[PDB]
Amino acid sequence: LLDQTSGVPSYFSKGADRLEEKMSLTVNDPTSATIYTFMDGDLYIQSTNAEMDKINKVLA
Amino acid sequence: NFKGSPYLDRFDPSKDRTKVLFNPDRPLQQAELNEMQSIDQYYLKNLGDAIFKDGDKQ
Amino acid sequence: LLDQTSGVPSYFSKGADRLEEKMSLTVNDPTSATIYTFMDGDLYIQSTNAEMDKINKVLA
Amino acid sequence: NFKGSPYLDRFDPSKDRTKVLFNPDRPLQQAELNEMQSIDQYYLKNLGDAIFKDGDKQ
Amino acid sequence: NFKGSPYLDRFDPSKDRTKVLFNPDRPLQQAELNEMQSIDQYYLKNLGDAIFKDGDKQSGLGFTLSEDNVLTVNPGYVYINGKIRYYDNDDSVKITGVGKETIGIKLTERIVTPDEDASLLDQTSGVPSYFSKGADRLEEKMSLTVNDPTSATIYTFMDGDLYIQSTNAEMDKINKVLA
Amino acid sequence: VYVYEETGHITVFAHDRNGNLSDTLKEDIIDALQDYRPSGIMLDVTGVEKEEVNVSATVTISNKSRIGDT
Amino acid sequence: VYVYEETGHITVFAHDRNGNLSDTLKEDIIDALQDYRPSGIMLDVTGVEKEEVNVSATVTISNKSRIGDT
Amino acid sequence: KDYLGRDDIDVSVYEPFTNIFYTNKSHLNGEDHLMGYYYRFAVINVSIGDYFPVEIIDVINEFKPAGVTLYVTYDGASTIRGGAIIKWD
Repeated sequence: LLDQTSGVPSYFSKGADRLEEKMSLTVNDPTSATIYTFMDGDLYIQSTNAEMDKINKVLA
Repeated sequence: NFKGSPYLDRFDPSKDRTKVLFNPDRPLQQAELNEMQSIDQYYLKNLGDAIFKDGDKQ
Repeated sequence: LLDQTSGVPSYFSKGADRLEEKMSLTVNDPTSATIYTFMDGDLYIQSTNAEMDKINKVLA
Repeated sequence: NFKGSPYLDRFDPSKDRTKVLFNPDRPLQQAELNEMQSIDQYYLKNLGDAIFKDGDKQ
Repeated sequence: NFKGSPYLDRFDPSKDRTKVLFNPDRPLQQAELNEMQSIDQYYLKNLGDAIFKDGDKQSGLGFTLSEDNVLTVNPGYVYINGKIRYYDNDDSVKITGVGKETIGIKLTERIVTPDEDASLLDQTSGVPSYFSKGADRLEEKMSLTVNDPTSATIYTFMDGDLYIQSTNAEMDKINKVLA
Repeated sequence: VYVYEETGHITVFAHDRNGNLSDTLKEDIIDALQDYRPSGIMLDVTGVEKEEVNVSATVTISNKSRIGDT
Repeated sequence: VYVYEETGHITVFAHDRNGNLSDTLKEDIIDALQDYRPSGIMLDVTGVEKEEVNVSATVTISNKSRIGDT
Repeated sequence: KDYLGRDDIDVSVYEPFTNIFYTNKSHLNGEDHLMGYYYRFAVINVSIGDYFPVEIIDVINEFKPAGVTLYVTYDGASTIRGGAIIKWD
């Protein structure tokens, strides 16, 4: 992230920071965005193609 | 918490402010730069939420 | 909008303006984006869910 | 209109210019910053228009 | 490639970095500015790709074919490469009129500098940076192609006859669900 | 005086007898060190990080008659 | 010593009589250079790129009685 | 001024790292430039208002501190014969 033109640590090298957003997989955390649901180790509902909640609400 | 001391981002949806209009011969506040991308990311989030739901697989 | 970063040379100095776009209600204004239509004080058309004109054309 | 003297917003859709590429050892122009966000907002407007219509309740 | 010396664009999708957080009393870097716009355009491209396809026509683009098989396309909107672009070029490409023939649009990246276009020079009146050089501009123009697999197909012809029609806007992902 | 060295920058910590650095003395130091600093290097002057220590002491004394203000 | 110079960086290639540069000698050189080197500019001390040459020579002698170890 | 035959000539050393564009203090359309190769520390540009041999550069190499890039600028205004303002009327 330092200054690439200089390429060495210096008083002027430091600049802006970066916001990193890594994704991790959970089991039963309610705050996380659910992607799959299981019942006794068996898949509950399938979706063969793209999911779109508002679009599906209109189509229903 | 990007309103904090190091960044001081002034973005808030309630203000209904959509653009940062820079002027010549003035300081370039880092808060202004942060708000510049925060506005765009917020409106992109709104556009995405108007179609998709969290956890929608593509 | 003045710079409120403590201990900098640009403290309290003027900077970039802001474009404020406030939405207001209007009646029989052809320039405004219509949201409702009435006939003799009665609602004309309903929409239970989101409206999407380009999608609506294909679905129609 | 932001093309005037106090802002000099140089964005124009007809020119098909989509990225302001800054170079080192140059002065920084406010018009470049304005165009930097103007491009993104214009293309977001195009993406929204391709789906939604003005006045479409969500 | 913008990762090189003249621009040093530091953006990379794999790093999952979505915001440049500037700090006060530091020397500003042009690479940070480049990455700042790069991120938003990348995520806009992702959002577009989640709906549209590169050959999806939205409106306009009504084609005209002469007796000499010279093809011209009217202006209109089209989704190509992460953005919905307004086509307004007067191309006059012609087809052989035999066999399967496909019409497509190709996007060419070009660099515009102050030397080529003097208007990019700073014109803020009464400042030290007046008429000084500054940032370049990335120009992306669209032109028609025939039987080019790299281009995004918009039309297909068989023996000079239109193969498939599409009255209204095309939306591949939506059409898959609807089908 | 304490000189702290960094790549491309020099910072000078100076103080008077009271541990303070007046603005006039700072300007004098800068003007004197214009001649001294290397070409193409940035020099800065700052005041020493003074730390005033407050001490409250309880002193036990033998001679109780000699207790007094003096 | 060969002083190799760059923008904002100095490299000091130094060697002994045998072409080596021990760590102790490197530290001694650095300590000596503390007084002389410019302030605020990076400096580094490294040994020379010494190349060792092996020589095997076949020599013919006109007077063959002179052949020997000497 | 010693190598040349006179002292009254105008000579000065420019330090471009003073004009590095900082986020806050530097004016946006002001005199400052973005940091890079030229606007960089350990760089100096020497302005000379008089004719000089190229060996003056070597002379500066004897005096300048190690690790600083050197540039020389020749100001032709100072060497104009007489008054440099040109007249039409």
